[PDB]
Amino acid sequence: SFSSLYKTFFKRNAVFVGTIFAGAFVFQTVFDTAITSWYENHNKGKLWKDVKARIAA
Amino acid sequence: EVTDQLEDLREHFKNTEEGKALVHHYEECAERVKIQQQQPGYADLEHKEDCVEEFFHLQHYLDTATAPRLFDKLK
Amino acid sequence: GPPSGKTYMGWWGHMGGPKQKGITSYAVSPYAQKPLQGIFHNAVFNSFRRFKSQFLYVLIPAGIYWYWWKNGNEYNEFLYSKAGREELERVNV
Amino acid sequence: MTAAEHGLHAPAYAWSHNGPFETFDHASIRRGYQVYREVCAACHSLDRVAWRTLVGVSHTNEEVRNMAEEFEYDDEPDEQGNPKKRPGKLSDYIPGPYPNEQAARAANQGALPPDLSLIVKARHGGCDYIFSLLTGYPDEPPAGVALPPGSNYNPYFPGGSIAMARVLFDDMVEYEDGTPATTSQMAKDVTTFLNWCAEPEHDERKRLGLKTVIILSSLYLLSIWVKKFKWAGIKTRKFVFNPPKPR
Amino acid sequence: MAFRKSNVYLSLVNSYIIDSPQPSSINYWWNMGSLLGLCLVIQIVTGIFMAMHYSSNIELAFSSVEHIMRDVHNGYILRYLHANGASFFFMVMFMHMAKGLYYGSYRSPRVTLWNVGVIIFILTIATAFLGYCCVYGQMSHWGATVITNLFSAIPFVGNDIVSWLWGGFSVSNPTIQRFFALHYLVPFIIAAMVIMHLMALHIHGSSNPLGITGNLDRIPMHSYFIFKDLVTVFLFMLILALFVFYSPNTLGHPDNYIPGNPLVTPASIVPEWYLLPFYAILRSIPDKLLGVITMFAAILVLLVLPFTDRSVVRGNTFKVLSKFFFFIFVFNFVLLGQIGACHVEVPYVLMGQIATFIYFAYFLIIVPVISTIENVLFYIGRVNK
Ligand SMILES: CCCCCCCCCCCCCCCC(=O)OC[C@H](COP(=O)(O)OCCN)OC(=O)CCCCCCCCCCCCCCC
Ligand code: HEC
Ligand code: HEM
Ligand code: HEM
Ligand SMILES: COc1c(O)c(C)c(C/C=C(/C)CC/C=C(\C)CC/C=C(\C)CC/C=C(\C)CC/C=C(\C)CCC=C(C)C)c(O)c1OC
Repeated sequence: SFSSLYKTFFKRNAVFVGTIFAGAFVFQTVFDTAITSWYENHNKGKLWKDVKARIAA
Repeated sequence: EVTDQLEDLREHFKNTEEGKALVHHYEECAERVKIQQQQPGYADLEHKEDCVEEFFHLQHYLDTATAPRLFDKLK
Repeated sequence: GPPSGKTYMGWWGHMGGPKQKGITSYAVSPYAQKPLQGIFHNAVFNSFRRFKSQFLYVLIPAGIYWYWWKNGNEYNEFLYSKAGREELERVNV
Repeated sequence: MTAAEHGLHAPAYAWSHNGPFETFDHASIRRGYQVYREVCAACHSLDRVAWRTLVGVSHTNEEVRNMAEEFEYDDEPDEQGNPKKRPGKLSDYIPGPYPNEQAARAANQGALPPDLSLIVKARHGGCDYIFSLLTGYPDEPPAGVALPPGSNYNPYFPGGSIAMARVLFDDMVEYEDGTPATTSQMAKDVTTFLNWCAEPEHDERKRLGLKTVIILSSLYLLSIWVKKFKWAGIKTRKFVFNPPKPR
Repeated sequence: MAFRKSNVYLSLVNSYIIDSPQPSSINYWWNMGSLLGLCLVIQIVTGIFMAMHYSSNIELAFSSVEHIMRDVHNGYILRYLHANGASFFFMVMFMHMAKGLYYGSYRSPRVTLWNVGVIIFILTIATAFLGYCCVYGQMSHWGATVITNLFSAIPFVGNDIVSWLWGGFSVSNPTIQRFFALHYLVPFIIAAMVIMHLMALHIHGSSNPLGITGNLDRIPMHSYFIFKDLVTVFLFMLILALFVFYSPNTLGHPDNYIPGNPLVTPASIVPEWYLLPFYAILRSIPDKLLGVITMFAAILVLLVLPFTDRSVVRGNTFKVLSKFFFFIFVFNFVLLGQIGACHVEVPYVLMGQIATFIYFAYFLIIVPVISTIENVLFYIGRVNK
């Protein structure tokens, strides 16, 4: 219910502030990983790791 | 086998209709200088005409035609 | 602390305006409203009204100073070309 | 001034590192070092680049160890105070061909070859100017110009006359990966390498700019909603006037 | 009473950023003052952390900046933030001063507030010049030569002032270590003169776009303009991040990556872009002494404004002719900068001399004459005589 949602997270400021901090910890690690993955994939074949393995054939 | 891609591309656009106009204009400047350098007085007349401007007009045209295409023939 | 001079602004309760009588004000709580009401309508029709009233005070001076700049750039380029050597000596010297 | 003393403007090429999501082509960086060592290094220096910065970018750790160990560096004096020499290590810097500036001008008809660690950033045109200068030597100077002896012609150099002669000729370097080494191919590879020398943070800077713009754009949109919510009562406010009776 | 009003330190916070009575009609142009406060904080913090890795010797100054970019962790972020942040500092300040010129914020009750701002403008120009010299590139060395050589035109004592400023016979090691020490100090004088700026604003409060009294309708600063300032704060860092991570050298000069050499002239010598309009005014007078005097006049004529405005209405909101000629001055300023980055050629010399005349004629001729004409038009347009 919307009354139970307010009573758990939005009634006490301590829980509201703690939830923001715990949501920033999770966002921090996930956002970094998803950005390097897209950045590396957009530049496939131009990285040192790509060319190092090619000359290793 | 493989020669200079830029040299092969520059010789192509020099034979188009627009290119042949800029080439033909540069040669007209050369003859006006090639005959004015063999007269008494050319050794010292202060103002000596050159053909840098005609060379610049032609060279600019080959650069716009070749720049967007050259790097696709390289590695 | 000592007193200060006479200013033209006060604080809450003694701001320093005329006496007010006969004006009534009404307001509704922000928690009971729609914050984004009419954004699409204002972005087109209100934006066109605001632009149409001020665009003549900005563009005319801008166009005067841009035509001046371009006319001075072309003249300088012509002056330092092969066809402008007869004018460069008669002006800069 | 005239267009001759201005210098011809370089055109725009489609470099692979152009673009907000693009990085350096690390195969051209590896090829570009070979061109520098075999052609450029005879007269130009790279004294702002250390050996260790090449590891993980274009060479393995063991390869750079063998590259630096071919040069002699000054060591600490011995027990009797006599000078000594040692082979290079990863913490050193790439050495130059001349001991001082007087030596450089003596070997180049009085002209000084500049250092090539920031040359891409120090010229108006960047990568397009270096490439156009290396491939823009005409076989003949235009009819009328009078070159001083010991100088060459290049339309891209301000003034026209440049003390460096053409140095890139077809099939002068044998690449290890089998790429046909032509004048245009070598000029393209050495320019990418020199760009990495000037901006070694290029790859990681563009990745950090993606995170920064994404996060900052969300905050700008969120703050617009919050401002409009807090101003709702003042934006919709009504006033009525009823004139008072005289008293 | 509340603890925020009774405490000695909190009462200064409450009276300035919490309970301050603000007019309800001020638009987003009234947001540039809070942005200038964030710019000053950014420049001080990045400068201090960069100063832990910098050497002011003339033989190590250029290489220490290259050391920051390459060896210091996140050092290129600090340098590009400090270099581009200074460019954004002058962007906001130019718009901050044009807001008060449009809305008549210099008029009678707030003359002291306007005068303090002119002092802050002079100090900020000096601070940016001193920090540019600390890089010691080809444009910073030759820029310092021309600027400091203009003091030699002062009669009698002119030549001695240059030697005292240089510390020697030319721009050398004593000059470069001199300028880094002053570049550390002057920003703290600006911070102390900003507090005097806010003290003179608090006596009568802010103005409004309508130009009339705001004592009839006020709202507190907190939760109304705290969140309206947060909107432009986030937009400010978004545009700055674009220039720092995707185009860090668009606003600079490539010749400042060549180490300073006193033996080779770097062809055309120009200062940074925000000093270009004042550089063109100096070059328009064919006399060193007179030309130098005119350059500081261009900043001192701003003090004549409260006395050459003969209008009984404050601002340009309801004035037809004043609105038109205001944008003539604005775009005249932009053309002056373009001439400052040009060569000394046939058309450009006369273009900068006429544009210099328009700059001074605006305060001393155009504003007094226009403001008297509009006063009559307002009168005869409604009186039945
Ligand atoms: C390079 C170094 C930087 C500069 C030096 C910095 C210090 C010099 C002081 C600044 C110059 C004065 C401002 C111009 C005033 C003006 O011109 O306005 C004119 C006003 C008019 O006053 P009026 O409107 O009340 O009456 C109208 C009647 N004419 O006269 C003044 O206010 C006189 C003020 C002089 C006070 C001396 C300064 C003492 C400062 C102590 C306060 C410390 C504050 C806390 C720390 C921040
Ligand atoms: C092998 C590829 C190679 C590259 C790339 C290279 N050099 Fe130079 N270089 C010079 C000299 C001398 C100058 C200075 C020209 C001048 O000042 O007129 C110069 C100038 C330059 C410039 C500056 C251009 C400018 O606008 O100032 C660049 C860039 C450059 N060289 C790069 C001697 C050489 C020599 C010795 C023959 C060789 C080999 C040489 N240079 C090989 C190379
Ligand atoms: C670091 C430099 C400066 C800072 C931090 C600063 C700060 C501020 C602030 C916070 C305000 C109130 C908010 C606002 O009006 O936007 C303000 C108002 C004002 N400032 Fe500045 N300012 C600076 C420079 C200047 C300059 C250079 C001038 C003029 C030459 C100036 C003149 C004014 C005027 C006239 C006002 C009142 C305008 C009005 O309220 O209508 N300030 N300043
Ligand atoms: C309002 C405050 C300041 C302004 C406007 C300012 C301006 C500048 C400018 C324009 C440069 C030239 C940078 C470049 O072109 O690359 C510079 C350089 C520099 N400044 Fe500042 N500065 C300010 C405050 C400070 C402070 C407080 C310090 C030290 C405590 C500092 C330290 C430095 C250093 C070390 C450099 C070296 C060059 C560089 O790192 O780029 N600055 N400053
Ligand atoms: C919205 O309301 C506001 C508003 O909130 C503000 C702030 C301002 C701005 C007003 C001001 C007066 C500006 C305030 C700032 C200053 C006067 C100068 C700021 C000073 C500094 C940033 C100095 C602080 C420096 C440091 C802490 C040095 C950092 C170095 C460290 C920590 C070294 C590390 C430590 C060790 C031990 C190794 C407004 O104009 C305004 O509008 C009305």
